[PDB]
Formats: sequence, structure tokens, C-alpha cells
Amino acid sequence: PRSVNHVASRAKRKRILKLTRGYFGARKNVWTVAKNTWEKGLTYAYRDRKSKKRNFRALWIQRINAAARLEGMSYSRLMGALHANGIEINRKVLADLAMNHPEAFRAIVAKVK
Amino acid sequence: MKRTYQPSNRKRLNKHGFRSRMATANGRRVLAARRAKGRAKLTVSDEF
Amino acid sequence: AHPKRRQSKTRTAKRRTHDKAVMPTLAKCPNCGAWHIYHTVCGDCGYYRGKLAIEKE
Amino acid sequence: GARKHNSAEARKEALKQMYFAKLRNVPTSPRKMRLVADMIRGMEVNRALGVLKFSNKEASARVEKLLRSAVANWEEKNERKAEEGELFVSRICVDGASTLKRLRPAPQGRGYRIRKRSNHVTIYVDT
Amino acid sequence: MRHNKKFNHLGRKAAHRKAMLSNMAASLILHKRIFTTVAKAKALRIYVEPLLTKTKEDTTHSRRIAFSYLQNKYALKELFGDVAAKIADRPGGYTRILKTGYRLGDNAAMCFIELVDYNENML
RNA sequence: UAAGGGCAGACGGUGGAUGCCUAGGCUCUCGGAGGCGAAGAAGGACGUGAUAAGCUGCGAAAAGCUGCGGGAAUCGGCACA
RNA sequence: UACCGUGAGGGAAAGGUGAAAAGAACCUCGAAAGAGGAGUGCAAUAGACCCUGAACCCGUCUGCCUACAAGCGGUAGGA
RNA sequence: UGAGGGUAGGGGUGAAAGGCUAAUCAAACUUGGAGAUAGCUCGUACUCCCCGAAAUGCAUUUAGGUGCAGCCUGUUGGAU
RNA sequence: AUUGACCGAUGGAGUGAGGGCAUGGGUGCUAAGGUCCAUGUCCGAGAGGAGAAGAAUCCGGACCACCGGCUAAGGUCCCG
RNA sequence: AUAGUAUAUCGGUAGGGGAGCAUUCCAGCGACGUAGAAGGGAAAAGGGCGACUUUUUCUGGAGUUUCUGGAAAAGCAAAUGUAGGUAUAAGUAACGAUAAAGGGGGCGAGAACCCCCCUCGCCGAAAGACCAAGGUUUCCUGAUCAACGCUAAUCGGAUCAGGGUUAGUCGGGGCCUAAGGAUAAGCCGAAUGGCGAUUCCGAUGGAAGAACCGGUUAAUAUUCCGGUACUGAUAC
RNA sequence: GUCUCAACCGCGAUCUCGGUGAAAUUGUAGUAUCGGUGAAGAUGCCGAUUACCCGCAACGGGACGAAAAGACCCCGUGAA
Ligand SMILES: [K+]
Ligand SMILES: [K+]
Ligand SMILES: [K+]
Ligand SMILES: [K+]
Ligand SMILES: [K+]
Ligand SMILES: [Mg+2]
Ligand SMILES: [Mg+2]
Ligand SMILES: [Mg+2]
Ligand SMILES: [Mg+2]
Ligand SMILES: [Mg+2]
Ligand SMILES: [Mg+2]
Ligand SMILES: [Mg+2]
Ligand SMILES: [Mg+2]
Ligand SMILES: [Mg+2]
Ligand SMILES: [Mg+2]
Ligand SMILES: [Mg+2]
Ligand SMILES: [Mg+2]
Ligand SMILES: [Mg+2]
Ligand SMILES: [Mg+2]
Ligand SMILES: [Mg+2]
Ligand SMILES: [Mg+2]
Ligand SMILES: [Mg+2]
Ligand SMILES: [Mg+2]
Ligand SMILES: [Mg+2]
Ligand SMILES: [Mg+2]
Ligand SMILES: [Mg+2]
Ligand SMILES: [Mg+2]
Ligand SMILES: [Mg+2]
Ligand SMILES: [Mg+2]
Ligand SMILES: [Mg+2]
Ligand SMILES: [Mg+2]
Ligand SMILES: [Mg+2]
Ligand SMILES: [Mg+2]
Ligand SMILES: [Mg+2]
Ligand SMILES: [Mg+2]
Ligand SMILES: [Mg+2]
Ligand SMILES: [Mg+2]
Ligand SMILES: [Mg+2]
Ligand SMILES: [Mg+2]
Ligand SMILES: [Mg+2]
Ligand SMILES: [Mg+2]
Ligand SMILES: [Mg+2]
Ligand SMILES: [Mg+2]
Ligand SMILES: [Mg+2]
Ligand SMILES: [Mg+2]
Ligand SMILES: [Mg+2]
Ligand SMILES: [Mg+2]
Ligand SMILES: [Mg+2]
Ligand SMILES: [Mg+2]
Ligand SMILES: [Mg+2]
Ligand SMILES: [Mg+2]
Ligand SMILES: [Mg+2]
Ligand code: NA
Ligand code: NA
Ligand code: NA
Ligand code: NA
Ligand SMILES: [Zn+2]
Repeated sequence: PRSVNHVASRAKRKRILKLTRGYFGARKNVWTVAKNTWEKGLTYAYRDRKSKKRNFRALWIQRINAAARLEGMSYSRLMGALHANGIEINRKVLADLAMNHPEAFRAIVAKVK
Repeated sequence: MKRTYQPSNRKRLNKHGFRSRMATANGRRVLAARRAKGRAKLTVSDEF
Repeated sequence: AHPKRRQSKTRTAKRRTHDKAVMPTLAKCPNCGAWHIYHTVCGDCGYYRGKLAIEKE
Repeated sequence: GARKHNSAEARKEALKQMYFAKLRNVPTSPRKMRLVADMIRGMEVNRALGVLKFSNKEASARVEKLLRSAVANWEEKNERKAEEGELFVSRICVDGASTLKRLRPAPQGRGYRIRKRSNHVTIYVDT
Repeated sequence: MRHNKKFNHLGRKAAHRKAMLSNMAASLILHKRIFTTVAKAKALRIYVEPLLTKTKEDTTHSRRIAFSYLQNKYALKELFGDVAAKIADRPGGYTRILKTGYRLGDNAAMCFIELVDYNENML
């Protein structure tokens, strides 16, 4: 018998073209251009999932540095005093406390200073 | 300029006509191949 | 001499920004009331600047 | 089984409130015709007729006679002669129709294709 | 550059251009109004007004000078007959150009030129 | 703000894919048969209709003529008016 | 077969309205092409290139963004 | 210079240029042998999982090919 | 001591254009991002981090996810 | 992967191995469909993972399918790959000899271009007239402007219909032969066949049979008509 | 007027408007500059610099611009 998968072959293309909506020019709807662009984007996402953890830790440290400096202490000396005192609060929590609850942050500083 | 096809009806039939095809064995061999193919035009004698 | 690339839709449409049909300079005829081109004889009535110019049968 | 009859009944009831006219298979290029449609879009009909009558583009004469039809369709579906200053061109669009292919000889035995294009024009009017 | 070059070549050779202006002038004298394009009618005005001015000195020399332009004896008969009497008092400005519209085949600007003393409605 | 442009959606245009379908193909099995022609063949030309380009049938007796067997209300081919 | 070749020879493209032509009388705008109606029909967005009717490509409208801005046009954040 | 004839492919014809022989000539065109052969170039399409090289030696009308060894992998039996 | 890394039989291969660096050398001019061998290593077939941006220099072998933590090479005035 | 949850391991080109999805059709047990099948648009949700699957709604208007097993025309992104369609360059090149046009009337919805008239310009050992070859209705007239015409077109060598070519002497043919061709008797030769007369065929040549001027149609004219001639047969 | 050494004139092309309307080429493009870096000569990488958005005319430095699977050179246990 003769087997041609017309409907199935065309359905594979149509599913991916829903994912390329919003692109510039021919990159959104022309099949070989769009599929090329979509595949390159997936490679970025794998790399950018890792860099997310780097960027958010760098932002926590910067906010902690500004909050500590308003209480006469740099980030490096404040962190050295916390680790010396056994405090295990992580940088995400401290940065949140630095920004939105400045009175609780001041109690952590007053415990090691 | 002068081109390759300069028509002459007397020359055409002498060279390719029905009576010249039938005069030799190889000409009749051509007529048999064209009949077996079902050609509507057998020789230049038909288009006239 | 030769295009290195086909132009995208955007580039072609940006060039065509300055492709506009020119509007006629129209005026109303004080006699007929019809539109006519300013500084020309009204083709309906035949008048021009308040005077008959082309007496039309 | 009455499904397509019920879909079509609603389609016809809506068409009673739409006033429009169509030009189909006009034997001129759609891009040049579009130049004229941009000129009269959203403009009072009495002023547009004079604008089309004295236009320097050749496509305007065809469009002028289609606007007259659109106004007449409006009066048929509303049962009164239209006033002056009342109607206006609420919508107009030009779409490319089917193309007629032809041949034009070129030097050294080559031949090129000529496209003789067509277009459709649709006009809506509104009070 | 064309600084101070005061005549329209009209897209023709010199011999062609002179022949057309002479044929057109004969048509205007015989038919009191003709329809033509605007660029051609403005060039005829500079050509035909001095010729109509020569009928104020009715002599053999004036007729022959005019004939050297038109080379048409019916135009000469009309020019020194009825046309001469109508313009005997007007100090120049014998003709008038009025614009009319555009042609179908090439969208050329159209007008009509006529002798002023033959248009009664505009007097 | 938008001369213009970008993206999304709605509704259309063009084009003729896809789904469904068949009127034609392809490979074989079983049985028969294996020629036509000087009594002019195969293949053609020209004709042939109330109307008649082209096919089909036919041959100046020219969409046809005569018998015998069958069959029973429509018929003057494709094919209309 | 059309078509190409002096000739031997080479050699295409092209299927589908509807159950039934019931294949759209008549009116309106137009010089008439084209359309809007009316009518037939289960359906006319089945109207003759007519079943369904995709893509590339092409329009109109609506929402948001855009005239101090510089790189494979996305990706991860984010008013 | 017109008309009509004649010479046909390793053949013709050539005041000789390998010129010309239907816009094709150091061997015309058409069909067939025929899907010639091409140690050469280009191309080879659904998914996930486990393992994972070589570009060395020898020989070769061999050197950008191949045979055997070396190095990978499946199954099976031994310990090494 | 060693996650087992070695061998035999038998089914299936690919490879037989290598390259950089360090060390020992020949050749060259103690030239070459040169060339020919030997011993390791990495690229080839290897992403991540530092070096402004570099196939093989320095650190380090990516099952997937995380808006958790500790470190390597290298850094801690600002772009960072 | 090993042991039966524990330990180890999970970057990969050539390449080896394992396990699956979709497609067309078949067998079996069975289901769905005008109270709406396949296909097409939109949306939502699933899968150790994935190839893919499911549901809802619009269109559509007649077929479709679960599971187990079976068989293949069983899956495209690239081959200066093929067909069909549609883009870009772009409203760009170009509209085919620089002999040339202007005006007034006309028919007409519509005129730079069509018809008539006046003027202008070009050829005139030709760009005028008559034949041959070749073409084959393009010739004249009415209707038509979709396509064709490198623009428009009321016009056309365009579409449709009707009409139009008249010979005793003209040109052929009937007669004759040239180059060459086909043969007879004969000769040669695996076959197919090759040669071969004073015979026949074959004009581009030779004929002892003979016509010229004029006029008429929208379209024929030594052909029809007028005038004036000529050449064969045949009967008295 | 070949040149020193060019100047001016006429028509056709050219430019603008109306009518008709192709082609070669084309992975996608929001396509600036300098030096560096680099398959060793960068619109697209790095660091700086400059730059409001969109056309038209005109000229050819670059896109190792297009065209044609380099004829030179070497290779094939190729061909004529
Ligand atoms: K559609
Ligand atoms: K801004
Ligand atoms: K040969
Ligand atoms: K099926
Ligand atoms: K006519
Ligand atoms: Mg422009
Ligand atoms: Mg057209
Ligand atoms: Mg106009
Ligand atoms: Mg030619
Ligand atoms: Mg659509
Ligand atoms: Mg189909
Ligand atoms: Mg009987
Ligand atoms: Mg529908
Ligand atoms: Mg349809
Ligand atoms: Mg600034
Ligand atoms: Mg030589
Ligand atoms: Mg030749
Ligand atoms: Mg040879
Ligand atoms: Mg063989
Ligand atoms: Mg082959
Ligand atoms: Mg491994
Ligand atoms: Mg080799
Ligand atoms: Mg081997
Ligand atoms: Mg080797
Ligand atoms: Mg080697
Ligand atoms: Mg080296
Ligand atoms: Mg060395
Ligand atoms: Mg080397
Ligand atoms: Mg490695
Ligand atoms: Mg690992
Ligand atoms: Mg792996
Ligand atoms: Mg297949
Ligand atoms: Mg190419
Ligand atoms: Mg250009
Ligand atoms: Mg230009
Ligand atoms: Mg040209
Ligand atoms: Mg031009
Ligand atoms: Mg011309
Ligand atoms: Mg002549
Ligand atoms: Mg005629
Ligand atoms: Mg036309
Ligand atoms: Mg005719
Ligand atoms: Mg005779
Ligand atoms: Mg004889
Ligand atoms: Mg005649
Ligand atoms: Mg006569
Ligand atoms: Mg000029
Ligand atoms: Mg133009
Ligand atoms: Mg550089
Ligand atoms: Mg650069
Ligand atoms: Mg090049
Ligand atoms: Mg090559
Ligand atoms: Na805007
Ligand atoms: Na008989
Ligand atoms: Na439904
Ligand atoms: Na496909
Ligand atoms: Zn008026």
C-alpha cells in the first residue's frame, strides 16, 4: 500500500509556528526561517536559566551592601560577622529584609556589631 | 541574415514525401514505426 | 549592480511613504454651485470670473 | 439537516444594516488603485465625488461610478433620498484579483513574463 | 543654464517649431478661437500679436511682410479685412488665454486662445 | 504626536494544498483464440444531416437499405435548443 | 493531441455546482462591465474559474509600542 | 545570382583556417546497448536512552583508494 | 589498594588529511602560526569561569530543575 | 547498571547497542456518525521524557475508528535538486530607427491617435507600379472591443457572420528532352541489395495552336462587356 | 579641438507628470565609524566614537559585488 502522512507532516509545522508568534519579519511565519530562529532561542534559554541564579545573587548582595553601609559597615565585614556568629540567614532573605523591613535588618546588624 | 530554412515545396516532397519514403526498405521501416506510435501526421504529404 | 538581498516588507513600505496621489485644487462655481478646478472655466455652466466664456449649446 | 440554514439566516439579517457596493475583477493594477482609495477614505461623499471627478489618476473614473452605486444602495435599504452633508465613506479597501500572464521577447532569444494585474474594490457608506 | 533665454523650444527642431506657429496663427485668424495646450498657446501669443499689429499700417509692404510669415492667402485676406477693423483701436492685448482642463490620453493641460474683439460675452 | 513603521487579534483577497469521491490505470488467474489481404488489407484522403465545426457511424443506396429471430413504447448518435 | 524539429524524432497541461438546472423573471445604480436586492434551493460565503478551501503572498479595522536612536533580531528579567 | 540535381560521419567537401557538413564539429543528429563507468563532488528525512574511537604500523601502478594489525561496540565464557 | 577498569570466542563498525602546547632531538638561520620523530597532554569529539575580544594558556569534565550554600583560577575605586 | 530500596554511573563526532511514536492497508473482537464523519481555523489540557495524544468551540456536509496481531510506495531544511503558486529588485528599465505635426468639423458614454476637410512634413531607380517563391482568406462588407495591438481606441492584418477569384489564345498541364532517377536484357553480391540501354521519368530549357486596347464591381478581369484579331477539330 | 585647455550651441536619450509595465539578483536583517581580535584583510566579535524619523538626484570605494562547479597549476591506474 501507498502511505503518505499529509495531515501529520503538516501538523508538526503548525504547532511550532504557534511558538514563533511575536517575532520580527519572516522569522515569525516562514517555516525554515522561523524554525531556525526558534531552535537558536531554546539554546539561549538553557544558558539563561543558569545565569538567572548568578544575576539574582548579585542583586541581593548589592542591596545588602547599601543597607549595611547606612549602619557603618560594609558587605564584606557584615558577612564576616554573621558567619562568625553562626547566623545562617541566606542572602535572598536578608536583601528582602534590607529593602522592605529595615527594622528587622537593623536587629541582625546590632547582634554582630 | 539568411537563415537555415528556405522553403521549397518541390524539394520538400522529393526529400521527405510519401513516395520517397516507400521507395526504400529503411523508409518503409520509418513508416511502420510512425504507424505503430499512432501518429496523426505520417509524412510531410499529410500537412499539405 | 545587483541586490545582495531581497528587501523586507518594512524597508519597501518605508520607501513608499512618499507615494501619494495629488488632490485637485477645487472651488465651487458661484453661478452653477458645482465643483470646478480653481482658475479654470466651469465645464457645466461655461462661466468664468462672473462672465460667460464658453456658451454651450 | 438545517444547520447551514440556521447559520445563513443570521448572516442575511446582519446584511440588512450594511450599505456597500463592490467592483470585481477590474483590469488594472491594485497598487495604483490603492493610491486613489487612500485619498477619499473617511471623507464626505459629496466632496469625494468632486475629488474623484477632477483627479489626475485614471483609476478615479471607475471608483466614482462605484461610489454612486454605494449611495443608491443606502437609499434602497433606508427608504429615503440621502441628504447633503449626511453620508461619508466609512470604509474602503482594494484587494488584488487574478493575474493574466503574457510574454514579452528579450534579446538573444530569451522571453520574459508580463503580469496584467486585476483588483477588487469595496466601498462602505455611513451617516 | 538658461538665464534670460526668452522663448520656448516646444520640444521641436527650429524649422518644425516655426512651421507649427505659422499653421496655428492661420487657424486663429480664420477661426476666431482654437483649442490647444497651455504651453503651445502661450508661445503663440508672442508670435501672433506682432503680426496683428502690422495691419495698422495698410500698405503693400505690410501685407508682404505678414505673408512671409503665414504663406497662406486666405489668412492674409481675413487678417487685413475683418480682423483689421475689429482691433483698430485696441492698444495691444488682442488675444486671451483661458484654461479648461486636462486631456484623457496624456493628461495635458488644455486651454483656448481667441481674439478679444470677437468674444461678445466677455466684450 | 505618527508622515510612516512593529507585534497581536478579527474579517476578507489570492492561490489551490488537504479530506472525501471516480470516469482511468497497474499486476495477474482461469478459458478461448492466434491472424487480415488481388473477391483489394492495415492505414488514410474526400465526402455524407432540417440544421452540422469536431468526433462517431456510414460510402453517391452515404448517422444509412432488405429479410429472419428477439422485444414492446418510445424514437431521429455524442447532443443540446 | 497541442507544441518543438528540415527530418528521423521529441512530447505536455488539463477530473468534482446541485438530489434535481430548479443555471437567477423583475427592480436599483450605471452608456453598458460590475454590484445591491428579489426569487430558486437544505445551503448562492453551492452563481458557472461553482465540494472542501491550507501556506507563501496581499489588504482594512481595533489594542499596545515607536521620530537622541547602532549589530544573527532572540532569550532571561521588568513597569 | 535563380531553379533543379549529386557527394553522408573516420565519411563527405576544403585556392588548407582543423575550415564547413541545418545558430552543433580534433569526428553531426536521432533512437537503442543504457540506470555505460565515475577509487570523484554534492545530498541522505520521527523520538528518547547506554557506550564510544581514529587520523598509527605493514603492504600495495600505492600515496585524498584498499587489505591486515592497533584503537570502539553487541553477545558469551574466564579471571586479570 | 582499586566501580571492577583485563583477556578468549564470535556478530557489527568507523579510522588509516590530524592539530596546538611542554619536554628530548634532527633539519632550517638555536628563523617561521615551518618541517620530521619520541614522551605526556588538551582540541579534534568539550560546554562553564579568568584573560577586553583568541580551538588547544590558567581553573574546571555540563542527567534535569531551584530567586539556596561553600569554593577554584582570578579578583575586591567606577563601568563590573 | 549491579545486589536486592542500597552503592556506582549518566559531555560527546565517526560508529555499535536498547526501547518507542506517527503514517497506509489487512485479520479478529468491537464502537462512532445528518441529534453532524474526515479535513480546515481558534483555544485549553496532558506525557518517567519525547516522537505525539485528548477535549471544547467555529467551519464542513459523509464517512470514521479503539485494542491485539500482520504487511509496507512507512516521516525532509539544504542535493547550483523538480512541478505549481506567489514575492524582491520597482511603479524602476523599457514602450523597437530624431520623416513631424497643427487646426476645424463628425460619429460616439468616452477621442493626442478613428472618419472628412485645410495647412505642414517624408520617399519618389522608391518607402510608387507588375510578377515569381513562399503564405493560405490575411481580400470586401456588417456587427463587436472581452483577449490580441508594447498607451487609449468609436480603429485594425483582431473575434463572429455574410460575401468575393468566371479563359479556345494568359500561366500551367497535355508533347519533347538535360543533369539526375527508375529500369529491360545481362553482371555482381551472407541477407537487406549494388550496378546496368538508344527504354521511361524528370525543367530551370525546346515546341509548326493561337489576342490586344478600353470600360465596368464594395471586392474579378488579356477571363465579364465593347471593339478589332487569331488557332485547332467537326458537318455539309 | 589629438593636445595646451577647454568654452558654447542643436536634436535624441536624461529629469517631472499621465498610460502600460519587465529582468539579472535574493538565508533572515532595525545593515554607521575607528583600531584591535580573528580560518591570519570585519556592517554583524571587543573597547571606544558618532548618529532625530522618511525620500529624491548624482558618483562608484566596499559588500573578497553579479555572471560561469578556474581554461592556469596539480591530481584520476578519467577521455579524446
Ligand atoms: K480563502
Ligand atoms: K524618545
Ligand atoms: K563520427
Ligand atoms: K480513509
Ligand atoms: K465598423
Ligand atoms: Mg517614491
Ligand atoms: Mg490591464
Ligand atoms: Mg486623466
Ligand atoms: Mg531571433
Ligand atoms: Mg485566510
Ligand atoms: Mg485534490
Ligand atoms: Mg421483426
Ligand atoms: Mg462556507
Ligand atoms: Mg469552493
Ligand atoms: Mg545625546
Ligand atoms: Mg592550427
Ligand atoms: Mg554551424
Ligand atoms: Mg571518436
Ligand atoms: Mg550493457
Ligand atoms: Mg548514469
Ligand atoms: Mg561516556
Ligand atoms: Mg586519490
Ligand atoms: Mg580496517
Ligand atoms: Mg592512505
Ligand atoms: Mg597519513
Ligand atoms: Mg605546524
Ligand atoms: Mg624543531
Ligand atoms: Mg603542514
Ligand atoms: Mg577531551
Ligand atoms: Mg558528567
Ligand atoms: Mg551521553
Ligand atoms: Mg516515502
Ligand atoms: Mg544561481
Ligand atoms: Mg533603482
Ligand atoms: Mg531613473
Ligand atoms: Mg529593450
Ligand atoms: Mg527611460
Ligand atoms: Mg514606435
Ligand atoms: Mg515597393
Ligand atoms: Mg482589410
Ligand atoms: Mg488596450
Ligand atoms: Mg475583418
Ligand atoms: Mg498557353
Ligand atoms: Mg519522354
Ligand atoms: Mg484588386
Ligand atoms: Mg483588361
Ligand atoms: Mg530633447
Ligand atoms: Mg511614468
Ligand atoms: Mg583587521
Ligand atoms: Mg571594522
Ligand atoms: Mg564575484
Ligand atoms: Mg571546479
Ligand atoms: Na501610529
Ligand atoms: Na451506385
Ligand atoms: Na457543528
Ligand atoms: Na513535505
Ligand atoms: Zn459653474
